[PDB]
This record gives sequence, C-alpha cells and structure tokens, in this order.
Amino acid sequence: SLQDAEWYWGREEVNEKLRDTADGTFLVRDTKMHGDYTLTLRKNKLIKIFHRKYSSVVELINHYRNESLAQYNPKLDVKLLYPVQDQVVKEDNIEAVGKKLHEYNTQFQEKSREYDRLYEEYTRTSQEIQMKRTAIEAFNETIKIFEEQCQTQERYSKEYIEKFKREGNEKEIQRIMHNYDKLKSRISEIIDSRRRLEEDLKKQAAEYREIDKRMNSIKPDLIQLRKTRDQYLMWLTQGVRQKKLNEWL
Amino acid sequence: MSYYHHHHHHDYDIPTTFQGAMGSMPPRPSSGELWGIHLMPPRILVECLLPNGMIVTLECLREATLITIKHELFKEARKYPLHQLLQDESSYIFVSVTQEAEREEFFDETRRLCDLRLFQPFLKVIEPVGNREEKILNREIGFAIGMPVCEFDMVKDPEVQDFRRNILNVCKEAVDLRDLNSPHSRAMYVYPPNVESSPELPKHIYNKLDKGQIIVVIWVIVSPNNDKQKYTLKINHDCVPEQVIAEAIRKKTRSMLLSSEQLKLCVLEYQGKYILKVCGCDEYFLEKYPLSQYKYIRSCIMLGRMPNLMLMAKESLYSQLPMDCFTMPSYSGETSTKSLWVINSALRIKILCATYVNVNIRDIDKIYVRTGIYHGGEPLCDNVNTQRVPCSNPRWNEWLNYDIYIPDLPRAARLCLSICSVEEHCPLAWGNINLFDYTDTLVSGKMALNLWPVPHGLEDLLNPIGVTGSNPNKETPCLELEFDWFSSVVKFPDMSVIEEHANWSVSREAGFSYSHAGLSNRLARDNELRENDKEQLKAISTRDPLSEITEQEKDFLWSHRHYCVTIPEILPKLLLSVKWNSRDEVAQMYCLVKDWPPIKPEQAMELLDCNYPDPMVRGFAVRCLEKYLTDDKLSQYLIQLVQVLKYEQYLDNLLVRFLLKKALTNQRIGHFFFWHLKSEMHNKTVSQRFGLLLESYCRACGMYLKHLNRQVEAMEKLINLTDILKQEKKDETQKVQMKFLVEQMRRPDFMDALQGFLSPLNPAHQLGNLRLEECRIMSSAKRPLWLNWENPDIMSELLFQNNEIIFKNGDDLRQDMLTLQIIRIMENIWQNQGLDLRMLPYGCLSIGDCVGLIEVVRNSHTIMQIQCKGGLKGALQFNSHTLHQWLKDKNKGEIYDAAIDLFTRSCAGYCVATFILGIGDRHNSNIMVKDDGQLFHIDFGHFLDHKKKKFGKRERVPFVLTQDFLIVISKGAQECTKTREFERFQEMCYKAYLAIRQHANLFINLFSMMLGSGMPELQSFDDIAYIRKTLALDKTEQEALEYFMKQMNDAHHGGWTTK
Ligand SMILES: COc1ccc(N)cc1F
Repeated sequence: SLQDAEWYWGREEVNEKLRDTADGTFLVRDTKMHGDYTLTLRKNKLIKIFHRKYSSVVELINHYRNESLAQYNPKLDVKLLYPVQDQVVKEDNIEAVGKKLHEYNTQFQEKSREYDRLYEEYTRTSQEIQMKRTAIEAFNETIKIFEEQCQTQERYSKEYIEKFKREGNEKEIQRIMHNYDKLKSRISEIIDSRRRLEEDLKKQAAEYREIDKRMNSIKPDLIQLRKTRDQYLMWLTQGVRQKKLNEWL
Repeated sequence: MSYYHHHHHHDYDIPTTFQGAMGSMPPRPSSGELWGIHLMPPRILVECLLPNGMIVTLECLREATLITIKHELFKEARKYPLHQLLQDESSYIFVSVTQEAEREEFFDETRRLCDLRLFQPFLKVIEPVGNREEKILNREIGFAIGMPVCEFDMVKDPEVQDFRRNILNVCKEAVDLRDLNSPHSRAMYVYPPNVESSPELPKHIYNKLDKGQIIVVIWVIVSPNNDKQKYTLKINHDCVPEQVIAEAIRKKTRSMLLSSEQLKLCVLEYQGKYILKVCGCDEYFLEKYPLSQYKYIRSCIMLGRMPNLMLMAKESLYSQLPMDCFTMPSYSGETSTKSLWVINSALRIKILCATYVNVNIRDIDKIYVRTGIYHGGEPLCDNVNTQRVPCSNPRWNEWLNYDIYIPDLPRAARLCLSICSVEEHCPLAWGNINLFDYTDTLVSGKMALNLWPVPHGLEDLLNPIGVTGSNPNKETPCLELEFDWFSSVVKFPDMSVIEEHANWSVSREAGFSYSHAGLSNRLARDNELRENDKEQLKAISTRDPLSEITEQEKDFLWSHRHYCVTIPEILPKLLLSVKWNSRDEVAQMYCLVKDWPPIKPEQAMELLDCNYPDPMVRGFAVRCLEKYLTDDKLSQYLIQLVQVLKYEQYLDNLLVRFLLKKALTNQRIGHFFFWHLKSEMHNKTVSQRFGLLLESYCRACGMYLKHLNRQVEAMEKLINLTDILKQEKKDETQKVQMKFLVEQMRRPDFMDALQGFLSPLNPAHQLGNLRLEECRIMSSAKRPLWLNWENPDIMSELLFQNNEIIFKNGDDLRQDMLTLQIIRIMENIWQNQGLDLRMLPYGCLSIGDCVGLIEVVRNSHTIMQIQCKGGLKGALQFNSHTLHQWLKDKNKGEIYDAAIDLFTRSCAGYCVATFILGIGDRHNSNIMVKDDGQLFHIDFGHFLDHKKKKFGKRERVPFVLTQDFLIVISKGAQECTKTREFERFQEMCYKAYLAIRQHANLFINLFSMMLGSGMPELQSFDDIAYIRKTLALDKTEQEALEYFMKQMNDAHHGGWTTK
C-alpha cells in the first residue's frame, strides 16, 4: 500500500507527468543525506517530507487532499485536488498493448510531420505576403515618379509649343507627343502590374488563413494522440522491458 | 499483392502527388537583383527619366557602371527633344525606387546596375538635393544592416526614438577611448592582441619547451620589397614582444665593424620603431604579454611548429590604419505622478475582443482567453475568462480579477495571455505585455496586441518565456484590451523610497514576537545561527540551476538571506526564493543586491536568463561582467550574451550599453557582434531591436563599416548564386550547373564583389583573388559552394597560400555553431586543468536565415573515404584494419607512436563530449580522421537528443567505437579490449567525464541562455535537463563514474572495468 499508493511513483520524468495538468495536480517522489520524500504539487511546487513521523507517507497526503496548504505556509492557497492505466482498451495482453504503442506512435509521428510542414508553409507565406506588401509600396512609389514625370514634361513641353510654334509646328510636337504617349501607357502598364499583385496578395492571405485554420485542427488531436501514447507506454512499464520498446517506437 | 492483403490506398497518387523525393534544402525565399528575377539579363533596357520630362530607354549591359550609363545617357539625350533644357551631366545624380521601397539616391557612381537592388529597371535624373552628400551615407549603414536607415525615422514609438538618441552616450564614450593614445590605441582597436586568458602554462605544453624556451623565427624585408631574411631565435617562452624584437635586431645588426657597445646603441634607436606581426594573416603582438599567452605561439607549441613572426615598422602599420572619425547623427517623464504604493486596489484587466481568429467550427467547440501575471514564474493564481461567443466572432467584454494588490506588482511584472480551444485544452495564439513601460509607468488605458503563433515544442497553454510585445505582422489574431486607469499616470517607486520601506520592514521584524509558526519567513536565530544550517547552505549553493529548490529550502534561504551574503554564489538560488508578489520582501532584496559581493562571470551569466528578469538583479549581473569578464572570455560567450538581450524588458538597458561599448572598444568583438545580430535580423521577434543596435554599432565602428559592407556584399552575391542553383538549375547535371557557376563568377560584378575582402569566419584572414579552378559546387543536395581564395599576405607562403571556406545556403548552422562552441569550451576546461584531449572545434558562422560559413580543415577525410580508397579489388567487404593501414601509410617511425597518442587523445575527448551533449548518432560519413592522426566529428545534427521527442530514458551513446577504432587505439593486437593501450584510453575518458561534471553549472547556463534563439532543440528548460542525466548530477561522483562506465559498457557490449 505505501509502495503502491497510486500517486507514489518512487525530477526530469516528474515534470513530464506534471506537464499540462491543471492547477492542484500532484505526486510524491523519493541524495538520501538531504531529505526523504518530495511532494511535487503543480500550481511546479516542491515540498519536502522529513522522516526521523513524516505517522506515515500516506497519512500526510490524504489530509491535504481534503484541505488546502495555506495554513501550513502562507502563499499556497491550493489543495492536492488531482492525485494523478485507465482506458488503453483494458488489454491485459502485454504484446497487443505493445503493438498499439507502435500504431499510435506511427500516427503521432505521421501527424508531427504534417504539423511541421504547415508551420513552414505558414512562415514562408508570412514572408511571401510581406514581400508583396513592400513591392506594392515600391510600385506605388515607382508610379509617383512616373506620374510626376508626365506632369514634369507638360510644364516644359507646353512652354516649347507656344514659344515659336511655327518652327517645325508638327515636326517638333509629334515627337514630343510620342514621348508623352509612351510615358502614359507605360504608367498604364505599371498600374496594371500593381493591381495584379494585390489580387495575388488576397489569394495568398486566403491560403495563409487556410494553413493556420488546419494547424489549429491538427494541434488538439496531436496533444491527445501524444497523451494516449504516453499512458500506453506507462501501462507497459508497470514487465520492465526498457530495451524491447524501441522496435515498436 | 498477398504482401499487403490486397488493401488499396485510394488517396495516394504519383502524378506529382512533397519534398521527400530528392529531399533537401528548404530556406526560401528572397529576391535578388531585380524584382521577381534572381539575376538580371546580361543585356537589359532601362528607362531614363530626365529633368526635361523625356523618357529614353537605352540598352545597358547588366554589369555597367552608373558613370558609363550617365555618360551614354547624355549622348543619347541629344537625339531626343528639349536638349537645351539639360545641364552638363556633372550637375546630376541617379535615383530610383529600390527593392526595399525607398528611393535611394545613387551617389557612388562606380556601382553597377545589377548591384543597385533596383526592383524595376529604371533611373531618374536630378540635381543633388541634400547639401550634405556626406550625411546621406547612412546607405552604408542600411546596406550593412539590410534595412534602410530612414525606416527608423518614421517610427512613432517614443522608446525607439529614445533608444536611438540616448545610446549615442555609449558611442561617443567608446571613440573617446580609441583616439586617446593614437596612433597606438587606434591600432589596438583594429588589431587587438589575440591572447589566452591565462599567462600560466599547462604542464604538457611546458614539457614541449625544454625548460622554458622556444625556437622562434623573425622575418625582415629591406630592398625593394620581396627579399626576406630569417633570424632564428631561441628565446624564453615568457618573454615579451619588445624583448623578442631586440634579439632579432641584435642578431640582424651584429657585425665585424661594430663593437659590443656600438651595437647596444644601434639596438636602442631601432628597437622602438618596430612591432611583431604573425606571418600570413593580419594578427599582431601589440602589448606586454608573455609570447606563450598569445594564441598563435601556444598553438605553434602544440602542433610542433616554429612560430614565424614578422618585424613590422610602426609607420608602415600606422599607414594602413585610417582615421575612425566619429560623427553625431541628424537626430541630435514630463510631469508629476501618483506612486504605485498609493494605489489601494487589486489588479483587473478588461479583455475586449480578438478579431482575426482562424478555427474550424466543425472541429473546435468553444474558445477562450487564458491570462496570468508573471516574473519568469507567476505572482498569483492563473485565471481565464468564460468560453463566450465560441469560434465565430469571439467577443468577451469581461474584467478579469487577479488576486494581487497593485502595490505588490514587481517592476519586472508581465501579463502573459493566450487564446485557447476546448479536456481538449489547446492554445491558438499568444502574446505578452510588460505591465510597466520603459519610463516606469504602470500601463493603463486601451491596448491592441497582435499575437504570435504557437511554436513546435510548446504543448503549454501560455508561453511566458516568449518575447514581450505585440507582433509586427498585422494579419494575425489582434486581441485588444483595456487596463484600469487611476485618474493619474501611476509610476513605479524610486530606489530611495524602496530603501526606506525596506529599512522599515527590517526594524518591524525586530519586534515580531517569541513564537512565529511558519518560521520560514523569519529566522528566530539572532546573530548566532547553528553550524548544521551553515553547512546546509553551502550544499544548496553547489547545486546546479536546474535542481529546483523546495518551498522549505526557499523559505530557509529567504530567512537566512543576511548570512547568504557570506556565500555570494548562492545568489541565483536566493533570488528564486524571494516572494516577488510581496513588495516588503522585494524591497529588502533590492538592498542586498545593491551591495552584494561581485561574483564570477560564469556564475553571474545565470542572472541574465529568463528566470531573472528584474533590473536590479541584471544590473548586479552586468556589474559582475564589467569587473571580471575579460575581452577574451567575453568573445568566448558572445553568442550567449547577444541571445540574452531578447529577455531584457526594454531596448535601453545596462547590458546593451555594456556589449555595444565593448564592440566599439575591440574590433574583433565588433566583428562577431555584428554578424550574430545581422544573422537574426530576419526574425521579426528582434528585427526592430537588433536593427537599432546595429545602427548604433555601424555609426560608431569607424572604417570597419566599409570592411563589413564588402563582406555583406560578398555574401549577398553567394546567396543569389546558390538560390539560382537551388531553383532553376536543379534537375541539371553537375556538369551543367558548374558551367553556370563559373560563367557567373567570371563576370566583373562577381569578380569585384567576391575577391578583395575579409573572411567573416576570421577577419584576420584576408581573401584575395578567387582561384576558380579550385572553386566548385559540392555533391550535397543543398548545393554548397567550395570556395577558394589566394591569401594575399606578404607571407602567404609561411601560413597558407590558399584560404578556403564552405558557403552553404539552406541549412540552419546555429545548432552546429553552438555544439562547436561547447566543444571549444570543454577543450579549454580540460586542457587549462592539465589534461590534453584534442578537439578540433572547426569554425562555423550563420550569417542569415539558414545561410552560413564552415571552415575547411585541409588533409582530413571521412572514415568512409579511408575505407573506399583502401577497398580491395572485388567488392566483398571493407577491412577493419584499413583505417589503421591508412594511418600507418601517413605516419612512419617515431611519428607513428605519436599519431596513435593523438588519435587516442582525440578519440577520448570526442567520446565524452558527444555522449554528454547527446549529439546525432555517429557513423562513417560524419566522422573524420586527419593525416597526422587527430580525429573529429562533423554534421552534428540535433544536440540534446531531439529525436527523443518521438518516444524517447534512452541516454544514448552517439559515438560507438567499432573495432576499426580500437585496432588503431591498441596498435594492432587481436582482442584490443584487453591491452594497456586501451586501459589508458579508458582513464582518459573517466578523467574527462569528471572534469565536465565539475563544470556542469556553466554548460547548463550556456544552454539556458540559448533558449532565446528559436532553436527547436532548445524550447524550454527540460530540453536542457538531458544534460543532468548524462552527467549524473543528482548522484555522487563515484556513482556518476560507474553510471558512465555502465552507459559505455552496454553500448560497446563488454570492456569497461572497475579501475
Ligand atoms: C571602396 O571599394 C568598394 C568596394 C565595394 C563597393 N560596393 C564599392 C566600393 F567603392
């Protein structure tokens, strides 16, 4: 009973069992010339158990499952609420629990690639998007310089029509208007270049949302697929066979 | 079909279905010479907008200079109308919109059309606008940085502008040290002495000296240049450069027409005119250290070499130094307030709405905002809000109530929030804010927070280690919110106020009475404690950072806090035992830390990780560095100190001012300070911060800016070239690819850009002309470039006629970078503590997003090659002996005996490091042996056992010694396992393992400081916990040894005895 004790396992692998449990979840651990047992309550708060009384290790913990730890030490207004082999299809097979550990671990490892793929697509897309955004400010700036140019030429060219005029009246002004015509339909091209970027930007940001959307639907399954796979590996280690595991995994 | 039970997979298809098949090289993308095209066409048309308003397009060659183009433009503008409206071409300058969307005026008209980063191929002509042409060489700065400087000027944030103006304090203060004893101290900034930490010498180095003497060689030149004269000395190891310079002159100028005394007077006039160079690279011996203390000497001893120094005239040196010439830039708490300790209310925070949330309604049921206050760890019960308006348009208009009084908020307090899905608990996004601003002002009013996506390794809900601040990227969940406004901007208490409230809190404790259960808080011991406690406190002190402290031990520590001053090294543990949610305690802690005893830098660096965010603490930590941390020991740990900047709350802080100043005092620091900052500029967590800091550096670093601008330009050339090779020239033969490479590199823009410049791996080494015949693309799928340069030194011959270094686009170098750093630190730890294991921590430098440089080690081969070249006729099996046979073929005589010693010394070092760090499994193609017999590992992959993230108490052995290695270790004997040759080898490994076990605090902290960098292998502290098991820190060393012996026995299957 004191060796079994449910929560009594008997540092690093304690954290991974306390990882992602709620506020109040706990367990008890075992240098002996230091202290004896260690209550690891998550809020990870470590509380010593000295033995010289502790009447027993099980005696002290059942009291504080009912009652908080505030009266003992000021800033611990939290109880030992969650004292964490339940499901696992109850398979008392040993071999077939071992096969399921491969099955779920192939599914988990399959799922982690899909998650890793999409986190790259996401960040490439966040890059590709903002590259387009800057390009649009570049186009828009490019266009100002061309819009300024067709303006800049009108000031000087329509001075050089009126003054003189008769001196090559079309011989001059044809080849001034030709340049002006090339200038403005060039602007027409630049603008239609820019417009066409912005249509892609929304089509990119569309895909960007669709990546994130499926990341958030791959995540919750990935957490429980991992969590089920860990209890399937707990259930086994409750024959030792530390070395046999690796072929399944 | 009976293989598969006829069970089809309908979904599967192979009409191009992934980057599994031919699976390598994912860094993309980044655009090159023009918008949307990597490499501009060799003959291109460019619009030339004139002042008269005329557009003339003229075909230019891609590589044509602006002087060439202007000169032709004003010939071709004659044939267009309104020619009389143009001035002379000299009254004009080019400008255009660049790829960064700014309109860069092109002042340096020697630049080529391809090198301009033009976006659209067009140029506009204008008369030079700003009267200070000089002032608008922030292009230099913004080219070095990679974002244009003007981009800061239109930032609104008062902090950023306050950083930019205030940090100049440091820049001016640095330059003022440089031009103090010029030209000497300038030469000292440029060519700082490359020197070990210790003058004291290891016994194994000393024993190569025959009673403290080396044979040196001094070289000199006379007429015209090019004829050189040896002057081989035999000086004391611990004599200074000046003394070595005299001897060379003595022996140069002894003569049969010179009396003894006549020589002595010729020595004095000559002696002060020279200083010692290293032949073959820009290194020098510029101050009084023992020769042995300079790195070059100490390496020359180890490799069994005769140092080759040059006698260099000080004026031929002070020739080559320029004027650093600093220039202040264009850019040259208002009213009273209500102290935080006056505010008589709890904390509450109004969570309004998140907008841009992308979730499946079919998958997820309900979503909510989790929140919490933090200090690294949390000052209260973590609360949520209710699960209201699920998935579709989520809008809660709730005040969250946190059980903490506003006065008990610490200066370094931070709200860490996250939107989650529902036990289906699962984070969507996250983001944190500092509860105070950089001017100490408690944050009130309305705030909008653009969030960050959850990274790979995080299963947790909240992520408080993550960066404080909003996301720059707009298209992300913008969770906006409101903070309680108290009819006055609430500021944080002064230190003078905290001192008084502390000094009161003390005297108030002095009258608390007889019995106090939960003594924990206060001592009840008086001036006399018990000896058993004072023994227990040093036991706590010794325990590493990751051995978490109990609530008992915490309180025990916090009570005896005043005795804890006698054991300074406890401070990290003490600080973690403060109740930061009790200002009474925190006020008292500020008084201890104010005048706490300085501690050693390797212990004070713990205080700059994410578990110690308080300004007062981090101050003390930088105070520790300013005292002890030498310029040598700084650059050892520079990677860790740049990463630790991320955990500072504000731009403007004591650490940034420390590092910045050092970088401007020492150009070897500056050089790597630039490149680690520049490396991370792609990462939007820090783009803003590091740009600002890189501006500060670039503006104050003197002429090295112009050197860095060449290095930068040379890397960008290579980044394109490889990016072309990895996209369009994939699915080609090497033959075809290499024909493309050599074509490109011969063009003049490549010939200009890749030739005369400094290696970023070590700016001592110059890179001269490219030797293209020895330049080539490697066989790797990533298309790395094997690049080769002529060492243009005077004494190329004496050091290496060819420098050569690998450039690898598409592979994240910073994991390798760190392990190679850890190896370099393990080596120094062993060797400086007298035991000569020989690691080869080759050079590696990441310069960007999965782009970097790797030192070539000449004359070394993969075990695989050793076996390929030694494979006999018909392809049956490879011989175990061929390594041994190949090593003998290179080392014959007494040389053989020494080669095995080296092999066995390098095999023992690399076994222990590898096992401890848990680096990727070792095998034939990632292990390398050199002609002289030293072995070393390459391509480390994942350091702290990142493949345990699938399944994982594996405590793996990555270097497993096949027979091949043991044959070589024990000369040739059958059953190698049982010789004295191997007994030795084992005892090297045990002594090595115990050395790294007694320096475990350091290595923990190095990894702790690297959490900042988003390395998937370092996501949070229990990643770093692997190094505890592998070192066995919870056990006693006698068990630890046996643990290692055990761990080693089972991997090798027999051979590891009691001893
Ligand atoms: C000073 O030499 C130069 C080196 C590189 C570039 N881009 C321009 C230069 F004038």
